[PDB]
Amino acid sequence: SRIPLTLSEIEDLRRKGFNQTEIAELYGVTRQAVSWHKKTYGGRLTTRQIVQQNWPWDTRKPHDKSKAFQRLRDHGEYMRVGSFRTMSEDKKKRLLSWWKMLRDNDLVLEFDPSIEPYEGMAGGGFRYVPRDISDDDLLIRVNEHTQLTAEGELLWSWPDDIEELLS
DNA sequence: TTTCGGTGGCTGTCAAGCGGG
DNA sequence: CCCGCTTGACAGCCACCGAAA
Repeated sequence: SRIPLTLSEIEDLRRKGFNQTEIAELYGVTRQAVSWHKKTYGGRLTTRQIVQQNWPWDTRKPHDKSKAFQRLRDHGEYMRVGSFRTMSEDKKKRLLSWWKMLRDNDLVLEFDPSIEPYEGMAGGGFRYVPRDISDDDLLIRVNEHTQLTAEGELLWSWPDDIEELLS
């Protein structure tokens, strides 16, 4: 009825732009079966996954619903890719607006898992505070709940040419 | 009009367990 | 054993909808 599902075949179909769920449907297995093969035999990681390896917090649901979480993810993606070529127009507009707001009001983002959601932060967990010098070029506040790796310092700082993109 | 938060469904990963060599 | 799967639970991702400039 077919050829047993190997990592190479899934990777080939991914290169062709198919995702793991569609591949699972193609081979009559669960997406988890497709994921296991990728996880077990070292399948390439997308930019988002790479950014995830260097994510600064132990977040849960429903933190993923806050706009700060989504915008910071988009920012990490931009710094990793280095241009907007892999982002939709919406991600670009929203990210630039977020940067402009963040820069002009001199704030950095802080995370504390005990803060409960409130109006304008539907996922809870995040809050904006004014930058002090220890923050340098970072868009984030380092606190007891932030684990920042060597790779992370590059991801969570402003781009060097940030002034040119805004006007 | 365009902008921005909130929301939902879909996507993907991990841990533990099962069955066929 | 191990290898390939599935079940269940949780975290993250991205465009659409509507109300507020």
